[PDB]
Amino acid sequence: QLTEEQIAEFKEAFSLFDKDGDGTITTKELGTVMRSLGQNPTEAELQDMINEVDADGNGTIDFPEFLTMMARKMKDTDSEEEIREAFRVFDKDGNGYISAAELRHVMTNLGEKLTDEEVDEMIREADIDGDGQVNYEEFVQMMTA
Amino acid sequence: QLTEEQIAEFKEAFSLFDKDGDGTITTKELGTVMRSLGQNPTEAELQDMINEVDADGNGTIDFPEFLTMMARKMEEEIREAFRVSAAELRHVMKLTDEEVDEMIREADIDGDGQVNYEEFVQMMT
Amino acid sequence: GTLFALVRTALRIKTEGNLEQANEELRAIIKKIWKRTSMKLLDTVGKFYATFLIQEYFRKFKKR
Ligand SMILES: [Ca+2]
Ligand SMILES: [Ca+2]
Ligand SMILES: [Ca+2]
Ligand SMILES: [Ca+2]
Ligand SMILES: [Ca+2]
Ligand SMILES: [Ca+2]
Ligand SMILES: [Ca+2]
Repeated sequence: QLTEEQIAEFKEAFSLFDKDGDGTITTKELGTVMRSLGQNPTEAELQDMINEVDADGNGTIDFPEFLTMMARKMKDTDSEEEIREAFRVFDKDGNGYISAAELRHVMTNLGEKLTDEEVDEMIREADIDGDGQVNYEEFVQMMTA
Repeated sequence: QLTEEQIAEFKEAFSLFDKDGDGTITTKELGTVMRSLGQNPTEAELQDMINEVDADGNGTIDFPEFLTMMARKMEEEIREAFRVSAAELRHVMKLTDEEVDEMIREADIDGDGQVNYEEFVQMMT
Repeated sequence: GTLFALVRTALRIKTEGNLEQANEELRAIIKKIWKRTSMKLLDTVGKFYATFLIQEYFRKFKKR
Protein backbone atom coordinates (compact mmCIF):
# COMPACT_ATOMS: atom_id res chain seq x y z
CA GLN A 1 0.00 0.00 0.00
CA LEU A 2 0.80 3.75 -0.20
CA THR A 3 2.31 6.16 2.36
CA GLU A 4 1.94 9.96 2.41
CA GLU A 5 5.71 9.60 2.01
CA GLN A 6 5.76 7.55 -1.20
CA ILE A 7 3.18 9.93 -2.75
CA ALA A 8 5.54 12.85 -2.09
CA GLU A 9 8.48 10.94 -3.66
CA PHE A 10 6.27 10.14 -6.64
CA LYS A 11 5.48 13.85 -6.89
CA GLU A 12 9.21 14.70 -6.98
CA ALA A 13 9.45 12.31 -9.93
CA PHE A 14 6.48 13.94 -11.60
CA SER A 15 7.95 17.46 -11.23
CA LEU A 16 11.12 16.58 -13.12
CA PHE A 17 9.02 15.72 -16.16
CA ASP A 18 6.62 18.60 -15.73
CA LYS A 19 8.93 21.29 -16.96
CA ASP A 20 6.55 24.20 -17.18
CA GLY A 21 4.85 23.32 -13.81
CA ASP A 22 1.31 23.31 -15.27
CA GLY A 23 0.42 20.00 -13.59
CA THR A 24 0.51 17.83 -16.75
CA ILE A 25 3.20 16.03 -18.71
CA THR A 26 3.14 16.42 -22.55
CA THR A 27 4.93 14.43 -25.24
CA LYS A 28 7.13 17.47 -25.78
CA GLU A 29 8.24 17.51 -22.13
CA LEU A 30 8.81 13.82 -21.92
CA GLY A 31 11.00 14.22 -24.96
CA THR A 32 13.21 16.92 -23.50
CA VAL A 33 13.81 14.82 -20.40
CA MET A 34 14.50 11.68 -22.39
CA ARG A 35 16.85 13.57 -24.69
CA SER A 36 18.63 14.94 -21.61
CA LEU A 37 19.08 11.39 -20.26
CA GLY A 38 20.86 10.18 -23.41
CA GLN A 39 17.97 8.60 -25.39
CA ASN A 40 16.52 9.88 -28.67
CA PRO A 41 12.87 8.72 -28.87
CA THR A 42 10.67 8.99 -31.93
CA GLU A 43 7.69 11.35 -31.94
CA ALA A 44 5.56 8.16 -31.90
CA GLU A 45 7.22 6.21 -29.10
CA LEU A 46 6.59 9.37 -27.06
CA GLN A 47 2.87 9.44 -27.98
CA ASP A 48 2.69 5.73 -27.21
CA MET A 49 4.30 6.37 -23.83
CA ILE A 50 1.82 9.15 -23.01
CA ASN A 51 -1.07 6.97 -24.27
CA GLU A 52 -0.29 4.03 -21.97
CA VAL A 53 -0.43 6.24 -18.87
CA ASP A 54 -3.05 8.67 -20.07
CA ALA A 55 -6.17 7.10 -18.48
CA ASP A 56 -8.72 9.84 -19.38
CA GLY A 57 -7.80 10.32 -23.03
CA ASN A 58 -6.93 14.02 -22.92
CA GLY A 59 -3.48 13.39 -24.39
CA THR A 60 -1.27 14.36 -21.45
CA ILE A 61 -0.30 12.80 -18.08
CA ASP A 62 -1.57 14.35 -14.83
CA PHE A 63 -0.44 13.36 -11.38
CA PRO A 64 -3.19 10.92 -10.48
CA GLU A 65 -2.41 9.14 -13.73
CA PHE A 66 1.34 9.15 -13.07
CA LEU A 67 0.65 8.07 -9.50
CA THR A 68 -1.43 5.06 -10.73
CA MET A 69 1.40 3.91 -12.98
CA MET A 70 4.16 4.41 -10.39
CA ALA A 71 2.23 2.78 -7.52
CA ARG A 72 1.43 -0.20 -9.72
CA LYS A 73 5.06 -0.47 -10.84
CA MET A 74 6.12 -0.42 -7.22
CA LYS A 75 4.15 -3.61 -6.46
CA ASP A 76 6.21 -5.49 -9.11
CA THR A 77 8.86 -6.76 -6.64
CA ASP A 78 10.67 -9.14 -9.01
CA SER A 79 12.13 -5.94 -10.54
CA GLU A 80 15.85 -6.32 -10.93
CA GLU A 81 14.51 -5.37 -14.39
CA GLU A 82 14.04 -1.77 -13.24
CA ILE A 83 17.53 -1.51 -11.90
CA ARG A 84 18.63 -2.58 -15.37
CA GLU A 85 16.72 0.27 -16.88
CA ALA A 86 18.24 2.54 -14.26
CA PHE A 87 21.70 1.28 -15.25
CA ARG A 88 21.04 2.02 -18.95
CA VAL A 89 20.08 5.62 -18.15
CA PHE A 90 23.36 6.26 -16.29
CA ASP A 91 25.54 4.38 -18.79
CA LYS A 92 24.91 6.78 -21.71
CA ASP A 93 27.52 5.24 -24.00
CA GLY A 94 26.28 1.67 -23.35
CA ASN A 95 29.88 0.58 -22.75
CA GLY A 96 28.99 -1.27 -19.52
CA TYR A 97 30.63 1.27 -17.20
CA ILE A 98 29.33 4.40 -15.48
CA SER A 99 31.99 7.06 -15.46
CA ALA A 100 32.12 9.91 -12.95
CA ALA A 101 31.02 12.27 -15.72
CA GLU A 102 28.14 10.02 -16.69
CA LEU A 103 27.00 9.96 -13.06
CA ARG A 104 27.40 13.77 -12.80
CA HIS A 105 25.38 14.49 -15.99
CA VAL A 106 22.45 12.28 -14.96
CA MET A 107 22.71 13.67 -11.49
CA THR A 108 22.44 17.28 -12.77
CA ASN A 109 19.54 16.56 -15.13
CA LEU A 110 17.52 15.16 -12.24
CA GLY A 111 18.10 18.49 -10.52
CA GLU A 112 20.23 16.76 -7.90
CA LYS A 113 22.96 19.00 -6.50
CA LEU A 114 26.08 17.01 -5.61
CA THR A 115 29.58 18.42 -5.26
CA ASP A 116 32.43 16.99 -7.36
CA GLU A 117 33.68 15.46 -4.08
CA GLU A 118 30.26 13.92 -3.33
CA VAL A 119 30.20 12.26 -6.78
CA ASP A 120 33.73 11.02 -6.11
CA GLU A 121 32.44 9.68 -2.82
CA MET A 122 29.49 7.97 -4.57
CA ILE A 123 31.66 6.27 -7.15
CA ARG A 124 34.29 5.33 -4.54
CA GLU A 125 31.79 3.63 -2.26
CA ALA A 126 30.25 1.73 -5.21
CA ASP A 127 33.46 0.69 -6.90
CA ILE A 128 34.27 -2.79 -5.52
CA ASP A 129 37.07 -3.34 -8.06
CA GLY A 130 39.05 -0.06 -8.01
CA ASP A 131 38.84 1.03 -11.68
CA GLY A 132 37.16 4.38 -10.76
CA GLN A 133 33.96 3.38 -12.56
CA VAL A 134 30.69 1.53 -11.79
CA ASN A 135 29.84 -1.66 -13.64
CA TYR A 136 26.49 -3.45 -13.69
CA GLU A 137 27.10 -5.71 -10.67
CA GLU A 138 28.59 -2.94 -8.58
CA PHE A 139 25.56 -0.80 -9.55
CA VAL A 140 23.21 -3.51 -8.32
CA GLN A 141 24.89 -3.67 -4.91
CA MET A 142 24.70 0.14 -4.80
CA MET A 143 21.01 0.30 -5.71
CA THR A 144 19.88 -2.45 -3.33
CA ALA A 145 22.30 -1.81 -0.42
CA GLN B 1 25.72 26.41 -25.15
CA LEU B 2 26.33 28.95 -28.04
CA THR B 3 29.43 31.22 -28.33
CA GLU B 4 29.94 34.65 -29.91
CA GLU B 5 31.98 32.81 -32.61
CA GLN B 6 29.27 30.30 -33.57
CA ILE B 7 26.70 33.10 -33.60
CA ALA B 8 28.87 34.91 -36.17
CA GLU B 9 29.20 31.87 -38.48
CA PHE B 10 25.44 31.22 -38.34
CA LYS B 11 24.97 34.93 -39.21
CA GLU B 12 27.20 34.33 -42.22
CA ALA B 13 25.21 31.18 -43.13
CA PHE B 14 21.99 33.22 -42.81
CA SER B 15 23.41 35.67 -45.29
CA LEU B 16 23.76 33.09 -48.02
CA PHE B 17 19.93 32.77 -47.93
CA ASP B 18 18.91 36.34 -47.18
CA LYS B 19 19.71 37.44 -50.74
CA ASP B 20 18.25 40.94 -50.80
CA GLY B 21 19.55 41.34 -47.23
CA ASP B 22 16.21 42.41 -45.63
CA GLY B 23 16.61 40.16 -42.59
CA THR B 24 14.12 37.50 -43.66
CA ILE B 25 14.38 34.39 -45.85
CA THR B 26 11.38 33.84 -48.16
CA THR B 27 10.20 30.85 -50.18
CA LYS B 28 11.51 32.60 -53.28
CA GLU B 29 15.04 33.28 -51.93
CA LEU B 30 15.11 29.77 -50.60
CA GLY B 31 14.17 28.33 -54.02
CA THR B 32 16.95 30.32 -55.59
CA VAL B 33 19.69 28.74 -53.45
CA MET B 34 18.30 25.25 -53.99
CA ARG B 35 18.29 25.73 -57.72
CA SER B 36 21.94 26.78 -57.45
CA LEU B 37 22.58 23.55 -55.60
CA GLY B 38 20.94 21.64 -58.42
CA GLN B 39 17.54 20.93 -56.81
CA ASN B 40 14.03 21.56 -58.14
CA PRO B 41 11.72 22.02 -55.23
CA THR B 42 8.01 22.62 -55.83
CA GLU B 43 6.46 25.73 -54.33
CA ALA B 44 4.72 23.57 -51.62
CA GLU B 45 8.05 21.93 -50.79
CA LEU B 46 9.58 25.39 -50.05
CA GLN B 47 6.59 26.20 -47.82
CA ASP B 48 7.15 23.02 -45.79
CA MET B 49 10.81 23.83 -45.38
CA ILE B 50 9.96 27.29 -44.08
CA ASN B 51 7.06 25.94 -41.98
CA GLU B 52 9.22 23.56 -39.89
CA VAL B 53 11.31 26.45 -38.72
CA ASP B 54 8.85 29.39 -38.73
CA ALA B 55 8.31 29.87 -34.99
CA ASP B 56 6.21 33.05 -35.14
CA GLY B 57 3.97 31.82 -38.01
CA ASN B 58 4.51 34.85 -40.21
CA GLY B 59 5.54 32.99 -43.43
CA THR B 60 9.26 33.88 -43.47
CA ILE B 61 12.37 33.03 -41.48
CA ASP B 62 14.23 35.64 -39.49
CA PHE B 63 17.59 35.37 -37.95
CA PRO B 64 16.41 34.39 -34.48
CA GLU B 65 14.34 31.50 -35.97
CA PHE B 66 17.33 30.49 -38.14
CA LEU B 67 19.60 30.58 -35.11
CA THR B 68 17.13 28.52 -33.02
CA MET B 69 17.42 25.80 -35.69
CA MET B 70 21.21 25.95 -36.08
CA ALA B 71 21.88 26.00 -32.36
CA ARG B 72 19.61 22.97 -31.86
CA LYS B 73 21.64 21.01 -34.42
CA MET B 74 25.29 22.09 -33.86
CA GLU B 75 36.88 15.56 -22.11
CA GLU B 76 34.34 12.78 -22.83
CA GLU B 77 32.67 13.99 -26.05
CA ILE B 78 36.09 13.78 -27.78
CA ARG B 79 37.39 10.26 -26.96
CA GLU B 80 34.35 8.58 -28.50
CA ALA B 81 35.28 10.03 -31.91
CA PHE B 82 39.03 9.29 -31.36
CA ARG B 83 38.26 5.55 -31.12
CA VAL B 84 36.84 5.74 -34.68
CA SER B 85 46.15 8.13 -40.32
CA ALA B 86 46.39 9.47 -43.93
CA ALA B 87 45.09 6.04 -44.92
CA GLU B 88 42.75 5.81 -41.89
CA LEU B 89 41.46 9.42 -42.62
CA ARG B 90 40.62 9.58 -46.38
CA HIS B 91 38.03 6.99 -45.40
CA VAL B 92 35.38 9.19 -43.76
CA MET B 93 35.68 11.95 -46.38
CA LYS B 94 34.15 15.57 -49.43
CA LEU B 95 37.81 16.73 -49.54
CA THR B 96 40.95 15.87 -51.68
CA ASP B 97 44.09 13.71 -51.17
CA GLU B 98 46.70 16.49 -50.67
CA GLU B 99 44.20 18.31 -48.41
CA VAL B 100 43.86 15.22 -46.20
CA ASP B 101 47.62 15.24 -45.73
CA GLU B 102 47.24 18.84 -44.62
CA MET B 103 44.61 17.84 -42.14
CA ILE B 104 46.88 15.12 -40.88
CA ARG B 105 50.00 17.31 -40.97
CA GLU B 106 48.36 19.96 -38.80
CA ALA B 107 47.34 17.42 -36.16
CA ASP B 108 50.73 15.68 -36.26
CA ILE B 109 52.31 17.57 -33.38
CA ASP B 110 54.96 14.91 -32.63
CA GLY B 111 55.55 14.52 -36.37
CA ASP B 112 54.99 10.76 -36.68
CA GLY B 113 52.75 10.68 -39.79
CA GLN B 114 49.45 9.92 -38.01
CA VAL B 115 47.31 11.40 -35.22
CA ASN B 116 47.38 10.53 -31.48
CA TYR B 117 44.48 11.22 -29.11
CA GLU B 118 46.83 13.49 -27.08
CA GLU B 119 47.23 15.79 -30.13
CA PHE B 120 43.74 15.13 -31.51
CA VAL B 121 42.74 16.58 -28.14
CA GLN B 122 44.89 19.63 -28.91
CA MET B 123 43.13 19.64 -32.32
CA MET B 124 39.71 19.70 -30.59
CA THR B 125 40.39 22.19 -27.80
CA GLY C 1 70.07 53.03 -51.71
CA THR C 2 69.35 54.18 -48.16
CA LEU C 3 65.56 54.91 -48.87
CA PHE C 4 65.39 51.79 -51.00
CA ALA C 5 67.17 49.63 -48.40
CA LEU C 6 64.56 50.97 -45.98
CA VAL C 7 61.69 50.08 -48.26
CA ARG C 8 63.15 46.61 -48.73
CA THR C 9 63.16 46.09 -44.94
CA ALA C 10 59.53 47.25 -44.55
CA LEU C 11 58.42 44.81 -47.28
CA ARG C 12 60.39 42.00 -45.75
CA ILE C 13 58.45 42.61 -42.55
CA LYS C 14 55.11 42.83 -44.36
CA THR C 15 55.88 39.66 -46.28
CA GLU C 16 56.70 37.66 -43.14
CA GLY C 17 53.47 38.77 -41.44
CA ASN C 18 51.61 37.79 -44.61
CA LEU C 19 53.18 34.36 -44.27
CA GLU C 20 52.37 33.98 -40.57
CA GLN C 21 48.77 35.22 -41.17
CA ALA C 22 48.26 32.72 -44.01
CA ASN C 23 49.44 29.92 -41.71
CA GLU C 24 46.96 31.01 -39.01
CA GLU C 25 44.10 31.18 -41.51
CA LEU C 26 44.87 27.65 -42.73
CA ARG C 27 45.11 26.20 -39.17
CA ALA C 28 41.72 27.76 -38.33
CA ILE C 29 40.15 26.19 -41.39
CA ILE C 30 41.67 22.76 -40.78
CA LYS C 31 40.67 22.78 -37.05
CA LYS C 32 37.15 23.64 -38.21
CA ILE C 33 37.11 20.84 -40.75
CA TRP C 34 38.20 18.49 -38.00
CA LYS C 35 35.28 19.66 -35.85
CA ARG C 36 32.51 19.82 -38.48
CA THR C 37 33.74 16.30 -39.45
CA SER C 38 33.65 14.99 -35.89
CA MET C 39 30.17 16.65 -35.73
CA LYS C 40 29.07 14.56 -38.72
CA LEU C 41 30.61 11.27 -37.42
CA LEU C 42 29.03 11.11 -33.89
CA ASP C 43 25.62 11.18 -35.63
CA THR C 44 8.51 2.54 -21.87
CA VAL C 45 7.03 2.89 -18.34
CA GLY C 46 10.24 1.43 -16.88
CA LYS C 47 12.03 4.68 -17.77
CA PHE C 48 9.72 6.78 -15.58
CA TYR C 49 10.34 4.41 -12.73
CA ALA C 50 14.10 4.31 -13.35
CA THR C 51 14.18 8.08 -12.82
CA PHE C 52 12.43 7.51 -9.52
CA LEU C 53 14.89 4.81 -8.38
CA ILE C 54 17.79 7.16 -9.07
CA GLN C 55 16.13 9.98 -7.14
CA GLU C 56 15.48 7.55 -4.31
CA TYR C 57 19.12 6.54 -4.43
CA PHE C 58 20.31 10.18 -4.13
CA ARG C 59 18.11 10.74 -1.07
CA LYS C 60 19.54 7.64 0.63
CA PHE C 61 23.07 8.80 -0.04
CA LYS C 62 22.49 12.30 1.30
CA LYS C 63 21.12 10.63 4.42
CA ARG C 64 23.90 8.00 4.77
CA1 LIG D 1 3.57 20.55 -18.27
CA1 LIG E 1 -4.68 12.60 -18.92
CA1 LIG F 1 29.48 4.41 -19.81
CA1 LIG G 1 34.44 -0.63 -10.86
CA1 LIG H 1 15.12 38.47 -47.82
CA1 LIG I 1 8.83 33.81 -38.96
CA1 LIG J 1 50.93 11.92 -34.23
